[PDB]
Amino acid sequence: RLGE
Amino acid sequence: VHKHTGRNCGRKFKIGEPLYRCHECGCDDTCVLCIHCFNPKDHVNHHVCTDICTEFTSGICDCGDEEAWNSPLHCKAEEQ
Ligand SMILES: [Zn+2]
Ligand SMILES: [Zn+2]
Ligand SMILES: [Zn+2]
Repeated sequence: RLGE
Repeated sequence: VHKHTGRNCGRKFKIGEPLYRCHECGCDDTCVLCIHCFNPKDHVNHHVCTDICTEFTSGICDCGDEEAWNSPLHCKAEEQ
């Protein structure tokens, strides 16, 4: 996943 | 080289690296694919957006993680  | 048969890809993105999202295929907005994994033949008439990993952004390619995708994927790195 991609986040932050 | 980028083959990950039998497991997830899990490549952690670096600053400036491109990534892929598909509106149809991703379970949510956070589901992403690296360039070595994204296969155009999986998303023929889908809505795909390319993004770039920034300083303010972090994470990993979900190719091979079935929880992340509404449809089975066919990894580009698998192709000869
Ligand atoms: Zn990948
Ligand atoms: Zn892959
Ligand atoms: Zn798709």
